[PDB]
Amino acid sequence: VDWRFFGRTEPKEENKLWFSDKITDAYNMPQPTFDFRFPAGRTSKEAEDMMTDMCVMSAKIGGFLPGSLPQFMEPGLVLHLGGTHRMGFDEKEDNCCVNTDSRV
Amino acid sequence: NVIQGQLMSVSVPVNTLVVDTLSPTSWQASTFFVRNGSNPEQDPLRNLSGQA
Amino acid sequence: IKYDVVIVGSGPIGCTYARELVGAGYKVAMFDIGEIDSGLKIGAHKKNTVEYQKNIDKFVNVIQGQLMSVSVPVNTLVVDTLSPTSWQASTFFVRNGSNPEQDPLRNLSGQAVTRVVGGMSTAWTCATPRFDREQRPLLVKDDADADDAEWDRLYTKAESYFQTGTDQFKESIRHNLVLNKLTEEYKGQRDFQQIPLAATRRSPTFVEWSSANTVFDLQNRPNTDAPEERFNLFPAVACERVVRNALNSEIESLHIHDLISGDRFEIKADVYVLTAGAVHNTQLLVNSGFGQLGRPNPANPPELLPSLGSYITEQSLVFCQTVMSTELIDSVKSDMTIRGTPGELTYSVTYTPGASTNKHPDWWNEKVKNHMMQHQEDPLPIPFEDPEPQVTTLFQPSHPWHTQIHRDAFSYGAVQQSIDSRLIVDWRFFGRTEPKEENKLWFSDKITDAYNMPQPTFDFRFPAGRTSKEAEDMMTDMCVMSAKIGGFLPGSLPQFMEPGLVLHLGGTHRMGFDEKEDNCCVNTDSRVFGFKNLFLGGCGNIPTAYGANPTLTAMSLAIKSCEYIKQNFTPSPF
Amino acid sequence: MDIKYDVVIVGSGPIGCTYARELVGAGYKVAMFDIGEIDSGLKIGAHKKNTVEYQKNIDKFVNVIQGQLMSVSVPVNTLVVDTLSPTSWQASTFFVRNGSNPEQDPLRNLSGQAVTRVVGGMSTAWTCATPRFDREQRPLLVKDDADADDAEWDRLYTKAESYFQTGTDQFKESIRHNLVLNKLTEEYKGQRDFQQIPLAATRRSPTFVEWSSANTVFDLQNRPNTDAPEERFNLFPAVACERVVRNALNSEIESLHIHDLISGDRFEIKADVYVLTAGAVHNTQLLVNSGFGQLGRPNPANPPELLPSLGSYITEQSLVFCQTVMSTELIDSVKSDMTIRGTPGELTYSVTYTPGASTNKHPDWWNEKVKNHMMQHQEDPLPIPFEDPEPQVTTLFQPSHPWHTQIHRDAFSYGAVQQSIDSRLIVDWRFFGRTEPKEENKLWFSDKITDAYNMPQPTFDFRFPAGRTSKEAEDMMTDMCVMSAKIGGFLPGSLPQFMEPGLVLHLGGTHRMGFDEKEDNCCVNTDSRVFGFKNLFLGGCGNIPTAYGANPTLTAMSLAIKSCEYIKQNFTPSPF
Ligand SMILES: Cc1cc2c(cc1C)N(S(=O)(=O)O)[C@@H]1C(=O)NC(=O)N=C1N2C[C@H](O)[C@H](O)[C@H](O)COP(=O)(O)OP(=O)(O)OC[C@H]1O[C@@H](n2cnc3c(N)ncnc32)[C@H](O)[C@@H]1O
Ligand SMILES: Cc1cc2c(cc1C)N(S(=O)(=O)O)[C@@H]1C(=O)NC(=O)N=C1N2C[C@H](O)[C@H](O)[C@H](O)COP(=O)(O)OP(=O)(O)OC[C@H]1O[C@@H](n2cnc3c(N)ncnc32)[C@H](O)[C@@H]1O
Ligand SMILES: OC[C@H]1O[C@H](O)[C@H](O)[C@@H](O)[C@@H]1O
Ligand SMILES: O=S([O-])[O-]
Ligand SMILES: O=S([O-])[O-]
Ligand SMILES: O=S([O-])[O-]
Ligand SMILES: O=S([O-])[O-]
Repeated sequence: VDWRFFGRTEPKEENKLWFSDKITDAYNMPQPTFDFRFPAGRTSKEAEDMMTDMCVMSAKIGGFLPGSLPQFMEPGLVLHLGGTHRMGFDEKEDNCCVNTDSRV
Repeated sequence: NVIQGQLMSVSVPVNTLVVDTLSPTSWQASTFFVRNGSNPEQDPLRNLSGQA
Repeated sequence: IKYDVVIVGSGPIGCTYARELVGAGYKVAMFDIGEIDSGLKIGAHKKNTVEYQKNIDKFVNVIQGQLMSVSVPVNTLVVDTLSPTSWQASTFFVRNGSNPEQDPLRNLSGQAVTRVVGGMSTAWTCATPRFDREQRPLLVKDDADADDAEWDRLYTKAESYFQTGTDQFKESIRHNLVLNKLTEEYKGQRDFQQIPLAATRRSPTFVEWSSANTVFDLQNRPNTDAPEERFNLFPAVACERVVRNALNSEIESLHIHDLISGDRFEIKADVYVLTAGAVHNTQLLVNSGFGQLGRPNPANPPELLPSLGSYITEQSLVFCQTVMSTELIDSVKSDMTIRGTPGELTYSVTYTPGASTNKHPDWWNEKVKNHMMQHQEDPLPIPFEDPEPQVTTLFQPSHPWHTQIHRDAFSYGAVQQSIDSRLIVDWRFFGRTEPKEENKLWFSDKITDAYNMPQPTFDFRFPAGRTSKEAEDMMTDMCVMSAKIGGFLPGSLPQFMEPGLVLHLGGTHRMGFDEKEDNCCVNTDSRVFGFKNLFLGGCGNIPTAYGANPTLTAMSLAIKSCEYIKQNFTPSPF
Repeated sequence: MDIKYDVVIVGSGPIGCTYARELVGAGYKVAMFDIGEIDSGLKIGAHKKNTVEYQKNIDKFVNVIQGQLMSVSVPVNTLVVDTLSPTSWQASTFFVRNGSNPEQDPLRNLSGQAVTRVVGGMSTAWTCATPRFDREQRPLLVKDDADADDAEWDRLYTKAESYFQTGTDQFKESIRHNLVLNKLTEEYKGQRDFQQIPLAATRRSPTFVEWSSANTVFDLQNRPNTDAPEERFNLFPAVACERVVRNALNSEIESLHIHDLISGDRFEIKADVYVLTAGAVHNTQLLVNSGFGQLGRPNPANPPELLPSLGSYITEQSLVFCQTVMSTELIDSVKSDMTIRGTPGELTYSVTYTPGASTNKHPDWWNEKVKNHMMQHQEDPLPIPFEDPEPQVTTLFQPSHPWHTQIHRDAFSYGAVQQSIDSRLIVDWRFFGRTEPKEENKLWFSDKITDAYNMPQPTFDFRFPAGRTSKEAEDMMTDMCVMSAKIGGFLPGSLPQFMEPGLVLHLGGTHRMGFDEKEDNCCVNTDSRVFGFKNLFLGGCGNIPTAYGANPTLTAMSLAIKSCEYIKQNFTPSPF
């Protein structure tokens, strides 16, 4: 049995996806670059509590399979990236890009 | 394998692995220069390395 | 030719018999199959060199190089990328010293032995906890107070012999960080303390770890320091058999093989003491007509020591390492006023000495201040030479495992360079195993080992029921407790270790009050049932399910055994 | 500890022990210091593989070797660990950690270079191969007279061989040895010569070899003693030697500064003669910490005043390695003399041969071993006895193949260990290249970073020179692939590869010898005396100034013998 637990990450202004003005990708478009860390308080404390929960819960079923021991996966392997063009009611108050009709 | 073959990494930092068992006749780097489509803008320690 | 006492094995249990009995005026000989290997201090800890205390990671290799596997099943790995010209096997035949008796799925693959003077005490981690009642063999039946008093006396003496202490690591910032956080988190429900360690600190960067040598210096006697004592140690002597009289009431000789000359001799003593380890005591006994040689055959049960080699116990062992939390690292410098950016003109780190509101005492804040000011290139507040953590919460009925939360060298230990060593903490939890008649160490009647002795073979599974339920609860407990200090270090994720890599095998020649009722081989004086003059020492005596490290307990039994000898045999006039 | 001796020797390796052998024997009052400790049993400085347990378990000795090799210069680590838990303390930079050396360029290093600090030095662990160098690999000891040069080398090498107990027939009864030896002789008939590796060892039984070591050279026991009542020698382990004090004239050493590691105390030791035998790295370190050469990153805009060639022109050998699994043809050839009737395990099974038959391809002793193994071990499918000793074959360096070779089995730090393939089938191949000395290849010492003993941190600036050295290194790989194939294919997991630079541990030329300090770009003369100084001598592989592929220790020993002759003729032992 596979066990995959997925944490929630607080949105923080400093966590960014930006694009190079000099380096280009394979289609000749501005190269994506990340400036990302998991925020240090709730997100981090929940992430480790989440690991603990997986270890506790999975043990009710069976022990770990050697070679597939409990681990964090490489950041972003999960492919659930959000908030890069985020929604809210007000561009300024809600620090956002599109409204609730998804209109820019 | 099908999944792996269609996930292209978003941002790959410049590689600094040391390969010091090349034959003396092989062309050998003096620096960790930008190669193989890596992104010299990317801090390896503030990345989403698995993003694809 | 003739001795009062002959001791087989120079580990710490043999050296307990030597200490006691040489001291009491007996003419003693000790034989070890291995050779002198720790410098001028015979049988001392190999880790007590300056070089190894500066390079503790490297000592893992020393350990690996002296642990020889007990039973290796026939190898069935498929190599099908040989060149077509290379000689290529048609079957999985016996090779490279493998044991074809061994079922690879009912083994203790990690079990190994060390054949050097001082035995495994040349390499061990020096943890010497007492067993609580739940884990401890009874010495007195039906009087808990008298049993406690007997054990308290014996342990207190064993602790003197090993120079056990609980203070040698008190000035370690890492130690305190880890111990204090755990105590806070358990909110009274568990007790943490320093691992009791057989060691004496010599300086802030040097610890003299104990060993057999600390117990008994293994110097031949008489000598200038001991002009009236009599002791000879004979290394490179493979002890092969003890000869029984026809009554099975006495041992008449010890048969040995001198490995350097190749010759075989016998040795006469009044008293024979086997302290060759849990595996090799059993081997020597079986090779002597005790128990049963060969694959166990219940239809023809042995008439002598039928419990020999049955009810074997080995601990489950789980291991991980962690990387210290950001919270804990920031806590180290919590009393500091820090201004400016490291490396620049205006940077400063200060604290108020003696302030009652400081979290930490002055010696700590001074260390942290000076590290931070003197090493502005370094991003951590922990001094470079800070000693290792040495923390435990001892076995209790509500958490029936032993714990060590520490850094030290062991054969499966981990070595990496990417993460700063000051952040890394090892976690080892040891489970207790119920003794079960079906769990066996037996010896082949045809296959032999590298010393031409019957080949050891295990038939072992961890018992279902409580042992297994606890082992898995223990794993979870390690995952829960470690998380309070930091996440797992990649590459050292939580796992069970190969069965027997822990090297805590017990019960192979177990102790009890009554041979038949207690399914056992030695009585509480460690005397083999029926035999006037044959004693066994070591962890193989321990008949209980135990999770703590067993050597202190085995030494306590050996001291009691010595008291019986002193009471019952007279030393020869000197 | 007295404070005055006739001679002081830093280092108890085999080279230090050559000086002790010669000079204690000549009646000098000698003291020897080692930073490491007594570690091989009651035979002080002896080979650690000389236990009954290691000869029954040779593969375990690899771990012993690994545990006593401490890396010289470890660059700052830049591996990315991005699967830490979010709560774990996480680096923002690749900062200096775990004793790494921020002076070290990771791409111009000898990353495998390591040192051993134990009494006996590396001779407690080495593989005991002691070939002589031919003229092409060897420095000149006589100019302009090649036959005189050869005669002097033969004298010194013959003496060195006696000291080490070098021999070439301890493996002559091995079936695997002869199988391989003979096959290679045949395949290269009249193109290359194969022989047993000359090994510093004495066989004691069919299953036990007493490997030589420093202890063999000199037993390291304090003197006077019963066997040597008029000799004077004291060994002081756990003593870091830190500096030799130069007079202001730079013509004499005045004292040796030491640090007793057990007490913590520092002392000044006085001798008439000072001999540094601390290894190629540590000799150089001690001399630099004493004002020789130049401390800090090399700066040609102010060459040093004293010994400007110190730590330049360093050489380390290219090393290639693989293992093979013996060919079917070779295995069948072991039993070619046997007549076989029946099936193994049947009552009628019979393996016989005819002693002394003219048609036999092997001697009677070989056939008797094969027959007895086949008959006594009918479950075993190979004709090679279980206790058959290891192969120990070489074809020595020549101009048409300018590398040393070892076609053998033994324990080394990079050694391989698997359980799947029968060990009797396995042969190791190690080919060793010669490296041209070049001024730019350097071993220098930091003026800020310190090592674990508080001495200036060694740093390498090294690449294999780009022409002959490089072209030979790759031709050497090719040669290994070509030659090894005559024996069997490669063992998976031990494919042909270059080893990490300096793992080979044959570093030379760090304090190199020549006739003239300036013309020959060197540090010591042919008596191993430091130019300018009346009473300071260096011994070891750092003296060797040439490009050499063969194992260097026998050659370093021969130089030290010559050094001792000079000392004996110019300094008077104190009266006893
Ligand atoms: C290798 C190792 C072992 C330990 C540890 C770490 C490591 C890395 N750590 S922790 O990490 O596990 O936790 C321990 C620790 O902290 N605490 C502890 O109590 N035990 C530790 N062990 C286990 C103890 O070392 C072990 O319990 C005791 O040493 C056992 O003492 P003793 O009963 O004396 O056995 P021995 O194996 O040490 O010595 C036996 C000697 O007998 C010789 N011998 C064997 N057969 C012989 C024969 N036929 N003839 C003659 N001589 C013949 C052997 O050569 C040996 O010298
Ligand atoms: C580890 C190793 C080494 C070798 C081998 C295999 C293995 C597994 N093999 S093969 O596989 O390559 O082939 C060799 C072989 O077969 N043949 C050979 O010629 N050389 C081998 N080596 C190399 C030789 O061992 C080496 O050339 C000699 O030992 C050099 O002798 P010497 O020059 O005496 O150096 P040392 O390193 O042994 O001893 C130096 C002593 O100095 C001490 N020391 C250092 N600094 C000190 C200081 N500051 N103060 C006081 N003492 C201070 C050290 O403690 C040491 O004891
Ligand atoms: O056995 C007699 C005595 O021998 C010794 O001297 C031991 O040190 C001691 O504890 C013991 O009581
Ligand atoms: O003969 S007595 O030992 O039972
Ligand atoms: O020897 S006793 O157990 O009868
Ligand atoms: O005949 S040998 O292999 O025992
Ligand atoms: O001291 S002189 O002879 O180089």
